[PDB]
Amino acid sequence: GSSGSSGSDDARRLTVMSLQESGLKVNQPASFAIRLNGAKGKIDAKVHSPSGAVEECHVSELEPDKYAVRFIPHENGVHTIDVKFNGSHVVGSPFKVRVGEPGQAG
Repeated sequence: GSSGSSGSDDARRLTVMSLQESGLKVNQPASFAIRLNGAKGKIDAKVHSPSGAVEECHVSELEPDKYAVRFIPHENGVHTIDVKFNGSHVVGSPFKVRVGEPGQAG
């Protein structure tokens, strides 16, 4: 019709911010923000694992142009972020992030 069911969507119109890829910490809370260039609809953020499990990340709406997504990066190698918007993977998705950092604490 005219006002209701819509065809295409605005998924590619999304930019990731404060996203850790080479500075993640195991057994530690890690959240990131998602910039919106004026794309409305639905937001989906889940964490994938090579073990065959799919966890759900906490998604809270703070700003009409910005969002927060917390997740616990716990894997045995590399993680794979999956972002969906109105049924479509945004640009540069999924995203890759290597957990770990060059250093020793203790």
